[PDB]
Amino acid sequence: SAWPEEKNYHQPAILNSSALRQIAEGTSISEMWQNDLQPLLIERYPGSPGSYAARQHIMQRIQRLQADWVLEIDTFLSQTPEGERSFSNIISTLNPTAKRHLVLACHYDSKYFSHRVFVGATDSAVPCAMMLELARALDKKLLSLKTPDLSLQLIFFDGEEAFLHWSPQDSLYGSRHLAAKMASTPHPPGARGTSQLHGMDLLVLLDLIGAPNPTFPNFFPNSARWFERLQAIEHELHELGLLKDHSLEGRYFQNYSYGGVIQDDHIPFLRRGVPVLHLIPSPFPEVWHTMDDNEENLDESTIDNLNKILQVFVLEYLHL
Repeated sequence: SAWPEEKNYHQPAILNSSALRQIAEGTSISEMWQNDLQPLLIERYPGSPGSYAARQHIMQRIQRLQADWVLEIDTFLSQTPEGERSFSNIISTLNPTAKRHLVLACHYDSKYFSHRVFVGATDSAVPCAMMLELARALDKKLLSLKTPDLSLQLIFFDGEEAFLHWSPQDSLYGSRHLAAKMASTPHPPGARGTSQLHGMDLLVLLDLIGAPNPTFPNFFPNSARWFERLQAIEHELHELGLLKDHSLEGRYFQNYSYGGVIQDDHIPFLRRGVPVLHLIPSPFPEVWHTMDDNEENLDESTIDNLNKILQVFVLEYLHL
């Protein structure tokens, strides 16, 4: 039937001032930092001990929550410039059999560099922490989903980074795999025509977050009305005095276009028709692909602000 089009007419349920205050109070940037971010600041390129530890960390942090998250590990083999490697996407789903999910994603691998070590704080340890912080902060509300046909999913992609220099064949290992897999998988089971890709309302991909004064442009016409929601949320939170070290002149969400094409985990989803809201700034952080992409260079207030915005957005999307 026509359920794959419901995404196109889906509206937010907009939060009042007293609700926005409650969400602002319910996230803890220091707990994220201590409990979510710090354990991820390790070398975690595919097959390294760090990759296994990051993966166990993300799963433990998720399982400890009340909401009925279902984890799945999507593990596969691929040739690389270094020889064959194993890769493990982490998918964490509420209500797997619901036709529709809002999808938040990042990558949890770190790009390999020869020796100081590269731990890619903004790239993408912070995105990971933010997702885990969202799950934690919204737990009580997300628990209410264990009872339209729409829920939430988190994807932590492996193998986003090139091993050598970026090419079509050396990058996006995990996202190219999972997109192809979802494209061939009936959803709901027993349905004709419709895939798991049909079920993805919107893919919200966080990447390179945590540098000061980020500017996210409005990359895609087909997510522009959700981008406008992010601008609105930032604007109301500011006016309500719920953001820190934030100016309307220095706002994160700015309605301008972007000139090129960014390659990232959304690419295999976008080319098959999935709507993408790509929360990657332009320019990239100053420390991009640098040993200085580290904890010290992160802006805690900025990240805390983005947490508030993203959490409101997600509640508003899911009607919670």
